[PDB]
Amino acid sequence: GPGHLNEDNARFLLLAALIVLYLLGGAAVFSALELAHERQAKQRWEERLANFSRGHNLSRDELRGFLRHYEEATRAGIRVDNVRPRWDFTGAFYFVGTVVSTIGFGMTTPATVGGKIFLIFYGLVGCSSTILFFNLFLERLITIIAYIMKSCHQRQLRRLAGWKPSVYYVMLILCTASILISCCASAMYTPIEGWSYFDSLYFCFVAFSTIGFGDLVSSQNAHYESQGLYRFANFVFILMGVCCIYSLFNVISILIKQSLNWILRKMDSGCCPQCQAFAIMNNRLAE
Amino acid sequence: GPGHLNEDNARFLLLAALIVLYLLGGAAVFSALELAHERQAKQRWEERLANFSRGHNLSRDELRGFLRHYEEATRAGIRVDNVRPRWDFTGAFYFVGTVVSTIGFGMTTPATVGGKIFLIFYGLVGCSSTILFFNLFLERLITIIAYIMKSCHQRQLRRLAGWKPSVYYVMLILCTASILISCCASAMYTPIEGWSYFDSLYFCFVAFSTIGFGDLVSSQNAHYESQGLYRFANFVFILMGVCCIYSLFNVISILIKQSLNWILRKMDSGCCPQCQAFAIMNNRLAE
Ligand SMILES: CCCCC/C=C/C/C=C/C/C=C/C/C=C/CCCC(=O)O
Ligand SMILES: CCCCC/C=C/C/C=C/C/C=C/C/C=C/CCCC(=O)O
Ligand SMILES: CCCCC/C=C/C/C=C/CCCCCCCC(=O)O
Ligand SMILES: CCCCC/C=C/C/C=C/CCCCCCCC(=O)O
Ligand SMILES: [K+]
Ligand SMILES: [K+]
Ligand SMILES: [K+]
Ligand SMILES: [K+]
Repeated sequence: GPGHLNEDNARFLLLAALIVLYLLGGAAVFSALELAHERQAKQRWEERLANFSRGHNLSRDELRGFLRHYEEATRAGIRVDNVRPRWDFTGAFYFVGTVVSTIGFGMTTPATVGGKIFLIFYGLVGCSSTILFFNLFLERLITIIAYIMKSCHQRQLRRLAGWKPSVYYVMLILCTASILISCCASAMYTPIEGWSYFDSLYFCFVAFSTIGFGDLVSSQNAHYESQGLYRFANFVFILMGVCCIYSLFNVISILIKQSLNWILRKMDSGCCPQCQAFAIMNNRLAE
Repeated sequence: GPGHLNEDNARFLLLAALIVLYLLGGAAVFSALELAHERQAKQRWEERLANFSRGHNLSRDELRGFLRHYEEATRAGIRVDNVRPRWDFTGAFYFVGTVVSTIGFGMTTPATVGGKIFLIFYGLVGCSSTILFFNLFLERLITIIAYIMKSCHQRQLRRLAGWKPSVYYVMLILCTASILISCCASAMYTPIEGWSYFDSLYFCFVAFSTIGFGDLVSSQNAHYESQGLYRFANFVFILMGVCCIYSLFNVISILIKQSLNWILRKMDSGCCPQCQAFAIMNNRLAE
C-alpha cells in the first residue's frame, strides 16, 4: 500500500527509521565492545587513588578538592606534561580553525562571556563560509576529474559537461584520496607526536570527519623540531583531509539517497504481500 | 583585469582568501579577548598546586604521577563528581548520536582497537546518512513553508512550486526557529543541569552547530528527576536544534555565494582602476 503519501515524505520517514535502527545497533555494539575496558579502567583508577591516599596519609576530602582544582586547571588549559600556550596568536589560530570547520577538538575553549558571544557570532558566519567553501571545492574537484577524463579519452583515441564522471567514479576517487591523505598524515604524526600508527589513523579520521573528539589533538606539545614548518604541514593536511572526507560524505549521501529510492520503490511494488538539491530548489527562485 | 580565468575559479580563490583573512582576524580577536583570563587561571592553578604541596608534604614527582593517573582516569570517563556510566546502552546511544551528527562532544570516546575500527566504519556510514537526512529535512521544511504561504495567500485573497519562498524568507524563518529552540532548550537546561542561562545558550549553540567542544555536555550527571523523560527531551531538542542550525548554515552559505558573485562582478567591472548544486551536477548524470 502506497499510503496515499508522496514519495518524498515516505523517503524521509524511512530514512528516520533506518537512522534510529542504526543508532540502536551501534549503541549495542559499542557497549558490548568496550564496557569491560571501561570497568577495568575505572577499577584501576580506584586502586591507584586508594594506594595514593594510603601512602601519603590524606583522606578523600582533600584529594577531592585537589582533583576539582585540577579539573578547573585543565578546563583552563593545563596538562601534566608540557603544552603550548592555549590563547596565544598561534593557539587562537588553531582554535578558530577548529571552530570554523566545526571540528571543535575542545582543548581550547572560551571562558569569558564576551569570548562566548564572539564565539557564537564568529562561528555562525565562519561555519557558513566554510560549508560554502567545501561545496565549492567539491564542485571544482568534480570539474577537474571531468576535464582529466576528457583529456585521457582524447589521448587514448588519438593513440566540460559532456562526458562527466559518474557518482561511483567520484566516490572511488574521493575514497582513495582520503586514504592517501590519512596515510601521509599518520606517517608524519607517528614519529612526531609519539602516537602509534593506528592511533594516528584514528585521529586522522576523527579530525577529517569533523567529529573532533578531542582525545587526540595534534601539534599541542610545547616545543617541536622545525615548529613552524610542522604547524604549517599539520594545518595543510587537516584542511585537505577535512575537505576530502566531507566531499566523500556528500557523495555517499547521494548514493544512500539512490538506494533509499530503490528500496522504497521495491517495497511499494512487490514487498507488500511478502510480509510473511536546495540550490536549484531554494536558490533558484532568488535569482 | 579578468585574468583570463573563469568565474568559478575566481570565486574559489576569493572565498579562500576571505576565509584566511577571517581566520586571522578571529584569532587576533580571541587572543586579545581571553589571553588574560588564560594567564590568570594558570596562575591560580599554580598557586593551588603549591599550597596543596606545602600543606600535605609532597614533592612534585608524586603529584605529577597522581595527576597523570587522574588524566588517564578522566580519559576513561571518570569525574570528581558523580557521572553516569560511560558505556552502558544509554551512554553508548549518546555516544553514537554524537558521532552520527558529527558533534563529537568527547566525553565518551573509544579506547579499544576494535572500538576505533568500528568507529571509523560506523561513523562513515552514519555521517553520510545523517547529512542526507539533514538535506532531506531542509527540502521538506522548504516545501512546508511554500504550502503554508500558498494557503495563507489564498485565504487572504478569499477574505507547490508556483509561489515558492525566497532565500531571505527561509533564512529568517530558520533564524527565528533556531532562536526559539535554543531558548526552550536553555529554559530546560538551566534548572536541571545547574548552568547559567547564558551558559545554556552557549552550549545550545555549540551542540546545534555540530562543533561540540565538550566543555558543557547535557544529561551527564549520574541521576536525574524523571530521568528517562529528561533524556528523551534532551535528545529531541538536540536533534531539532542541529537540523535547524544546519539548514541555517546552508541558507547563509547560499547567501554568501550570492554576495561573493556580486563582489566579484563589481571588482571585475569598476574596481580595477580604483586601487588608489552537486545534485543537478554529479547526481544528474548517474540517473
Ligand atoms: C580515514 C579513513 C580511511 C581509513 C583507512 C584504514 C582503516 C582500516 C583500519 C586499518 C586496520 C588497523 C590495523 C590495526 C591492527 C589491529 C588488528 C586487527 C583488528 C581487526 O581488524 O579486527
Ligand atoms: C543559538 C543561536 C541563537 C543565539 C541567540 C542569543 C545570542 C545573543 C547573545 C545573548 C546575550 C547574552 C547576555 C549575557 C549578558 C552579558 C552582558 C552583555 C555582553 C555584551 O553584549 O557585550
Ligand atoms: C586554503 C585556505 C583555507 C580555506 C579554508 C579553511 C577552512 C578549513 C580550515 C580548518 C583547519 C582545522 C585545523 C587547523 C589547525 C592549524 C593550526 C596550527 O597548528 O597552526
Ligand atoms: C527522527 C529520528 C532521528 C533521525 C536523525 C538522527 C540524527 C541526529 C541525532 C543526533 C542526536 C545528538 C545527541 C543525542 C543524545 C541523546 C542521548 C540521551 O541523552 O539519551
Ligand atoms: K565536532
Ligand atoms: K570535542
Ligand atoms: K567536537
Ligand atoms: K561537525
